[PDB]
Amino acid sequence: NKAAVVLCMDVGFTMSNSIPGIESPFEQAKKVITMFVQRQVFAENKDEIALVLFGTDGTDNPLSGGDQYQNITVHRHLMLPDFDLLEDIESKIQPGSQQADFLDALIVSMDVIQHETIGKKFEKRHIEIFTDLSSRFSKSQLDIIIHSLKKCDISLQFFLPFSLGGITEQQKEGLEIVKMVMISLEGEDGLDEIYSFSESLRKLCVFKKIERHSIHWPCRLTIGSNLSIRIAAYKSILQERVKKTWTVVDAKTLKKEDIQKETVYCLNDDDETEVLKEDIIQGFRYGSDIVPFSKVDEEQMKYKSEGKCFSVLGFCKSSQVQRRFFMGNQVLKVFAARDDEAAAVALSSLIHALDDLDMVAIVRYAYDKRANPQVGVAFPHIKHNYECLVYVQLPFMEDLRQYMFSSLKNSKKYAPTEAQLNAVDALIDSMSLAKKDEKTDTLEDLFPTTKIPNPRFQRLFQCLLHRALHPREPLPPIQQHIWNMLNPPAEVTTKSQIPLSKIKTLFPLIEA
Amino acid sequence: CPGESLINPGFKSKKPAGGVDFD
DNA sequence: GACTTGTACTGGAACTCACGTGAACGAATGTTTTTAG
Repeated sequence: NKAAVVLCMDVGFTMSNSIPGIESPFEQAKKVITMFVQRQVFAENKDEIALVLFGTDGTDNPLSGGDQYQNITVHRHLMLPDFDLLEDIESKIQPGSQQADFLDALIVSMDVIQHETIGKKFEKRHIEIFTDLSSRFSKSQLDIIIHSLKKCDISLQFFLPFSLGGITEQQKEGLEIVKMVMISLEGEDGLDEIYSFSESLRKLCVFKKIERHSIHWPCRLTIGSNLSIRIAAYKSILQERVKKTWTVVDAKTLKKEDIQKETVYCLNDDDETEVLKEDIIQGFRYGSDIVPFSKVDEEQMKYKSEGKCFSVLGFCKSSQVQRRFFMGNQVLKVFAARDDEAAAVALSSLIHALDDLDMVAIVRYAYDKRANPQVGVAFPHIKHNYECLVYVQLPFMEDLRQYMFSSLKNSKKYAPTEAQLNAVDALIDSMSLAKKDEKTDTLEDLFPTTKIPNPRFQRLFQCLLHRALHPREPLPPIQQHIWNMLNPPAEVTTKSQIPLSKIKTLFPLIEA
Repeated sequence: CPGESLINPGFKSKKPAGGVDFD
């Protein structure tokens, strides 16, 4: 569940001295650190992060010894991230003028992550090194370091100014040693685990998505009164809402306890009398009158059912169920009961039969006793890795609207000409968002909308962070990358420039 | 117009719901 | 010119429909901590 992350960073002089255009690695590492801190702060995953620096003038480590383990500092211990850490990163950290051996820094990181982890459970442990590998060092304690990392099961990561992994020989030696360390720890797959500052910034510029864990819903899929298969249902797709809501506070003291909310009731008399809650009964409207209907009477007459029912009313061809009739605000995914082989076999048989016959199951679904029953459609979904049923609600008789719309093909005044059709065809061809893979295998989606984070939460977190760090300044404008991700690639517009002009020429649109 | 409800003019009459009728 | 009666126009309010926010309640299910033997 929780994770402990010891962020170890370089503050040596070699970082400051660099070409101004190159954006010397100190600033890029600082930006990466800050972005990671914001992502962790605004995503409350209950993760612990500590900060270690090497190459600084001061010395504060649990282990000192002699000349070794010097010029290192442990600025932050294992504790939850907070805005104080962001403020400290922004200004309290400045470049130094000394050098240090990053192997000793790794030793100190191991020491802190092993000493401050007692008393807490951590399913994961990480150590990120931020260095340019431009400091002289000696390799004499690598085997013990690898053994300790293997025994403690602690992952490693490296972030360097260059993507490869024009450089000096010392940088090349650093590359060789880090590559050997990565290979020994994991192997071939570990080679790609050496990121660059620019690439990491490309991935850390977006706040983490709102992640919620669905709770399994057990039930029994029933076909008649003799066949029953144990099943578990999860919520696959639903509209996501902010976990936290705004709190009303008084303008001056800024406290929630100094404001109260309550409701009262009155009559139509001029005196504006008041009545108590218990003296109020619910009623309904029947035409031009009001029919009293007490809550107790409603419960007595209420439609009573038996909860937790997943019954197969029948089987119907897939063509008879249209996507436009889907109801509800959720999609359910039904698997076999966990650790149940017979249920898995039965569900697999049903799914395969439905897929082979091209059929879907019209079923009755009720969440619990006090949940209104629903009629829905369950259809198969077979994939190499997994197979399961997909349930989506269906409409009742009252939910269908009978609206009449005039025909467009039979119209004599709204019939497009051949040139207009050709222009529209050219526009559609130019603005295609799917490209064939050299007309060989399949299609590729140029603008996949399922991988775009919701801009609403991004904007909310951006504004909250800006207010936290700058209490006085107003809110900023929307970030450019949000607009970039909310728009298609520029190639589409470049291709569509001319067809749009042709359509404008051919179609006389006038605003009335 | 064919299939027009007498009770509510302008709305096509809705067939009564028969439920499930096995073939 | 001032008042009274009658007709016509019309811009806004009321009402209905639909969606979104925030809260309470029951209800459940699972998970963590405390106490008894």
